[PDB]
Amino acid sequence: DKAKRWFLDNGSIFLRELVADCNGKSIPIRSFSPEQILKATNNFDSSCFVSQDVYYKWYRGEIEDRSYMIKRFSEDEITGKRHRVKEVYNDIVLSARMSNHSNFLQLLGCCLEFPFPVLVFEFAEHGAMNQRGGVIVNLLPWSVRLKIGKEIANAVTYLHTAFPKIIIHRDVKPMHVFLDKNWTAKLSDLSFSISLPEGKSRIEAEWVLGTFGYIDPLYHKTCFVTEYTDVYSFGICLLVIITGKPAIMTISDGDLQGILSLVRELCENGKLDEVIDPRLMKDITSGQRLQVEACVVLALRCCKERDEDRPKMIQVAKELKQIEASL
Amino acid sequence: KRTNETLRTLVADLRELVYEAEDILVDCQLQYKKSKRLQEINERITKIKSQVEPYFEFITPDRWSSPVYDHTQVVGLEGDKRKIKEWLFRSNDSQLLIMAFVGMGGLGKTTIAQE
Amino acid sequence: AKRVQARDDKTHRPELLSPDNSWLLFCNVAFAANDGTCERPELEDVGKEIVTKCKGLPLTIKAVGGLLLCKDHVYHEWRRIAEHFQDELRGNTSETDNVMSSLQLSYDELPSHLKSCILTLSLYPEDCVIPKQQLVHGWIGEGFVMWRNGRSATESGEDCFSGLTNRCLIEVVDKTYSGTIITCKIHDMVRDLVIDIAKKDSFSNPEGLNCRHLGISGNFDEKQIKVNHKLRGVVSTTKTGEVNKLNSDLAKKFTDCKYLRVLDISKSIFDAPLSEILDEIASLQHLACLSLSNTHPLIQFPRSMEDLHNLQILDASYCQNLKQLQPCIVLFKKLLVLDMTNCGSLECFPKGIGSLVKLEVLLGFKPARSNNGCKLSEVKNLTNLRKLGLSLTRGDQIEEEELDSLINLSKLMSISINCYDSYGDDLITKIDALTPPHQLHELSLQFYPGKSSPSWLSPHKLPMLRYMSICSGNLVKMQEPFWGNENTHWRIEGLMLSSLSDLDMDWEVLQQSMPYLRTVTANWCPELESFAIEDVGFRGGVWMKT
Amino acid sequence: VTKCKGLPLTIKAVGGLLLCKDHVYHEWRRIAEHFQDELRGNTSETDNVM
Amino acid sequence: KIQQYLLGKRYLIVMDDVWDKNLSWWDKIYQGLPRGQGGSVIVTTRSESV
Amino acid sequence: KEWLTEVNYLGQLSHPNLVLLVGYCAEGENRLLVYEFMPKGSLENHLFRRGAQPLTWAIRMKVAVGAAKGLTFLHEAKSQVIYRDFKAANILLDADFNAKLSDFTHVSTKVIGTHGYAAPEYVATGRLTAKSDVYSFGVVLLELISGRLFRIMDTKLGGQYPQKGAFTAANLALQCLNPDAKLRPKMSEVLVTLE
Ligand SMILES: Nc1ncnc2c1ncn2[C@H]1C[C@H](O)[C@@H](COP(=O)(O)OP(=O)(O)OP(=O)(O)O)O1
Repeated sequence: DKAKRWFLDNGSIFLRELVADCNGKSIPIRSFSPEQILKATNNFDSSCFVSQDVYYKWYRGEIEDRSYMIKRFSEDEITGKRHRVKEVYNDIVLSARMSNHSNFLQLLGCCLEFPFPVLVFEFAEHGAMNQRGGVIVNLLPWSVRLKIGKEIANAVTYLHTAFPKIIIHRDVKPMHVFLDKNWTAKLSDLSFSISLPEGKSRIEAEWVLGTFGYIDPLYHKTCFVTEYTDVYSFGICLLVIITGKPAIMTISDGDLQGILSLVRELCENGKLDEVIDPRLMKDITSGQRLQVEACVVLALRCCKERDEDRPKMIQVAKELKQIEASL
Repeated sequence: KRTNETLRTLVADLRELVYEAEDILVDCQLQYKKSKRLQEINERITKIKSQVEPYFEFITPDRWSSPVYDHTQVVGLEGDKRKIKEWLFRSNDSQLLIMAFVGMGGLGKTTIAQE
Repeated sequence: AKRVQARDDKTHRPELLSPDNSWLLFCNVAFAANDGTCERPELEDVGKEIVTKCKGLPLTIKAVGGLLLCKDHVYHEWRRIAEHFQDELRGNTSETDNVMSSLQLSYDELPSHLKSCILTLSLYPEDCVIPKQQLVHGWIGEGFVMWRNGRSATESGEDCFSGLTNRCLIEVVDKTYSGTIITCKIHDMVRDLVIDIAKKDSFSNPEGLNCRHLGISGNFDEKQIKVNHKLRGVVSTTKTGEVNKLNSDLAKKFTDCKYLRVLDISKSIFDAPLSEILDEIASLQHLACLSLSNTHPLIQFPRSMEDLHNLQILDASYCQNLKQLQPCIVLFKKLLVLDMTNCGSLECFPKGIGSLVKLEVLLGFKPARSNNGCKLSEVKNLTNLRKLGLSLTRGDQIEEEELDSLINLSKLMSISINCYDSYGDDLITKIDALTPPHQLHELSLQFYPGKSSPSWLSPHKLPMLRYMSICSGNLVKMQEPFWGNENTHWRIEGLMLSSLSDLDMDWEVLQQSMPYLRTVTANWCPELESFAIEDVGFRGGVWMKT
Repeated sequence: VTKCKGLPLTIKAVGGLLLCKDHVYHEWRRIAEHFQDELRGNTSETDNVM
Repeated sequence: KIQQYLLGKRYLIVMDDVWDKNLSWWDKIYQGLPRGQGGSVIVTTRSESV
Repeated sequence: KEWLTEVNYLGQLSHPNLVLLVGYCAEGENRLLVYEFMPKGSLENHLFRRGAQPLTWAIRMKVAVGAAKGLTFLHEAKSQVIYRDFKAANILLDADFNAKLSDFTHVSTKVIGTHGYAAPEYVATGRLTAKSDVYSFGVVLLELISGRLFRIMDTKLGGQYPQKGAFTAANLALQCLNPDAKLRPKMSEVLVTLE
């Protein structure tokens, strides 16, 4: 076959960057077969898909005795660029390196006879979180959502702080977030996370990119990356945790609801009376409204339009931790 | 120590002979080819000995330090000097204070002691 | 320093010079005509570049200033010296200043096996960071290390390595928490010295033909580095991150020697699978070690291994596709090291692993399932090993009455358990049946899907543990025997807790359970916050108590 | 010490070669089984009972 | 000794017939000579290298 | 498929402050749009270059009025054409100092507005409007004022007063740069209030 060719180049490409990343010391990657991925995805044409994006598709699956979560790619996109294929290789290598931290979604191997790789991860029956919530057949209590918030905060601080090179996963969205049986969130899809050089949290980037609303307008009108260019987007994520609403929204209104603008104008004028989650009005919220408005104040504070107005992401996680540690 | 050049060339030649001798010796464990290999390498060893030896028949055949130095070229050692002086001011707190200046060659050990 | 027994904190180690101080010294030596001031400003970049080539030794700086003080300050020979630096400093103006003599008198007072060990380090690039383990397997490979009194391979070569670091000929890059060394580098004047001593007897030519053993730096796919017939060893020296790309025909030349005791292929990509690349490794006979670590096209290592009766070290680590290990390794009974760490796809062994007895290191064991591979029962055979690495995946990997398979291992010093791809809850119950030997110097539970302690980690079950690290996992609390403070205590001297989200223990309770501590390195444990680390959350401290 | 059998000189030689050691149990055990071989190596002939 | 015996004196010293071999002894003793006193060295030699 | 469609999309071009139908190709590949020449380059080839030209008086204000005329050409007369491509490099000049514009769901890589051209609502939502057009035109006016009641925003002439265009332009920019979608400009008032 030509599939042997798919071996003998792709992994070799693969090899010369994880040696460039970890100097070869990594996690026990499993090498699977073609037919097991065609079997567990049921020839990749069913309703076992989790979610989609531009360059990849998240599916469920089941190889023997363990259901898995399988990521695959799109052939025409990555064969139609010749220069942004290094993002796929950065994705597989960084998703290998982050796999030991708990609030990331672990990697359980790689089969790569396919278009370029096809990746496999452990199973999480709570699916990927939607633009407002769970895509289970139906709805989460407030403590569970605040736990999700603090652990996504932990994982992004792990991205920024745990290494001599700061990797800023700028496109944090609830769509990248999975959940366990015990509702422990796990980030994934680091494909656009660029790796700065060391000692320099401020180096001019190459092009502005990524996800309207979560774009961080500061980087959109300055075009150089700092870590705050993630933190802004994080707060909007927390608002989806808070509201139960989509980020970009309309209610018969011109496809125009900047939900950040809505919550700040309901702060300065409406006085925090509509951030009280109509998905979860039936909750107790006796003293929990106190931590709710603390969360809304913090989520506005990290979404502030200037850098110095925004806390460092470590501090964001720390005051999140004190917020849930009040109870 | 204190060796002439003929000894140096002979040592450099005998090392090559040692390597090829224990190279071909491992093939012990027809005998004809191995016996002629043994012949050639034995005769080369004996020939080299015989023609080196009359040159040795023909002819027959220190480092110190002190507390005197210059203290003008001594580029700043005031931190190390300070630390070692506060080590020496604590001499009575032991019975016999012993100290070590450990490093590679030509690093500053004698000069930091002189300082 | 220890033979006089100075103290641990009465030693003093002077550091290499800062570039500003080194420039001051070089002006004070060379430009001594007026004050140590540079009397013309066009020689300054040349002088600063030569000074950066000196790299902080005062002695090389004073030697270079000595040979420039006999010079008329013309730009051209200053440029000349700025490109031909070590050649003039091994001419030493016909041996007057002699950097090389003062370093070589620290060379030549070595035992001759340490001479042969230190000479192989002349086969590396400029300032690459060299792994310790590869040097040790190289030294055991040519037989630069001998042994009789039990201390067979790894401790003997490690004693050789520590003997070289004690002579200040080798600088240690970074330790671990347990004090052990992983990576190594040498100063560049010492590198030139050991090259020039290799530029004698035909150890390393490194150009041309006559070479006893060669090393391959990066990308000889288009250079055609030349291999003659002698070649006692071939190692691959890569400067920490790039991959030495190798052509297929050169790998065909590697099977064409007859006297090749060391062959390791480490940062490499080949044009073909390594099965048919190395079909004729039967033609290699006296081969001691193979480190086929981190090479892409290796699905299956070649079948013709049965004509390898010596084979003291077999390393294939970190190659994520090593499916079927071959039963022909059960034949020859004379290896020392079998090292499969993090080899993901691997069906868990041939049968007679407990047959061959002389081996000391067994990493990434993967005990078999029910009617498969090999179990833990014959590991009880191996009364000479001292480093063992497990990697458990599910419950029927192990079996209950093989729980006595680790009690009688007398000489054992270390256990690493890697429960990464862990599924079964019964495994958590089946791991608790295992007991380590009561002598055990250091263990590492690095994934461990349990919630409480493993219910043997007590000072009762293992009194002499000194080092202990717990990496990632889903652990919650430690059980009651883990404290055990009626009369027993741990005497664990160093401790590491890497990424444990749910771990709950208390600081002064640890101190009243662990009286003899030096350092505790925790860095991702957001539950704790009671420690003396600057944050047990998002970064790490060490807590050196004094 | 019972392997030394009352000579002060062998005791001081064994204590001399153990004083250059980091008190790990394993090599102390090692010396407790390979006793005369290390004392005829004499740390490459330094203490030299023999 | 020579630091003491030459200290605070106006010393003249004649190094006669100095050759261009192993001349490093010069700057082993050049720091042994006190400075700022008027001391003078006269080296007579067959080399303007030295 | 690709021919009668693109001629219908490109045939509607008859406006003085734009580029007309000069030429095209046979374009088996992507866009080989051939539209000939602009002699003196762009605004940034005269504003943000220290090589050629210092300031003048309000002829660039006539350039901005002519480009605002071009806005009112494509927003009012044609029912649906949106520029989306406001740059000072897209604004091109003649010897007559006149503006001629050329060089034309959620997709990752952003191109529009590497600097403050893009609207904050287009940032937060991606709605792709004429409100972004008038906000971008307001900040182009700010670039004309800047070069980078005490309004000495110029660094080369401290005599902004006698035509009073500086105060009016700054106050219309205070009207343009308000963040919502409710106080928005309309371009004919920007035409009549800057002449
Ligand atoms: N800080 C310094 N400033 C100026 N010269 C220095 C400095 N440190 C060392 N030197 C010079 C003095 C000598 O000319 C040269 C060698 O240093 P020195 O102290 O004699 O060697 P060392 O004691 O480090 O090792 P060894 O005695 O084994 O050669 O370096």
